[PDB]
Amino acid sequence: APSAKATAAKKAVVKGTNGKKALKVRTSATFRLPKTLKLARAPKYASKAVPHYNRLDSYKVIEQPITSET
Amino acid sequence: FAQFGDLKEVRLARNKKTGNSRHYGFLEFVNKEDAMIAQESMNNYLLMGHLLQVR
Repeated sequence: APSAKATAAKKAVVKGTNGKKALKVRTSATFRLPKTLKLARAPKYASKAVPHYNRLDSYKVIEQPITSET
Repeated sequence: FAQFGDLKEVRLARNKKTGNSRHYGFLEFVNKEDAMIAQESMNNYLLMGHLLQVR
C-alpha cells in the first residue's frame, strides 16, 4: 500500500504540522531598498548654542551716500 | 490510531478482577507497512511520565 494517510501522520508527529509556506508574489526583476524610518536630529547640545546675529542689517549694508556732481 | 488506519482490531490488557489496565495491548490496522511505520514512529515515544514501547 502507499499508506498515504499514515505517512502524512508520520510527517505530522515528526515535524509537528508546521509544514506549509506563505509564498509571496515577487514580480520585479530588481529588488530595492525598503523605505524605512529616517529621523531628524535631537542634539543634546547645540552646534554653537548662540545664534549669530543679523549679519546684514541695513545700517551695515548702506555704507555711504555718494556726494558727487553726476 | 484511526489517524494511521481503519483498524482491523484492537485489544487491551486489563486485569479481570476489578478490571483496570495491566498496561499493554495489541493491534492490526490493516497492513504490515502500517504497523511498521507506527512502530518506527512511536517506538520510544514519551508522554506523561511513562513511555510506550511498541514492537
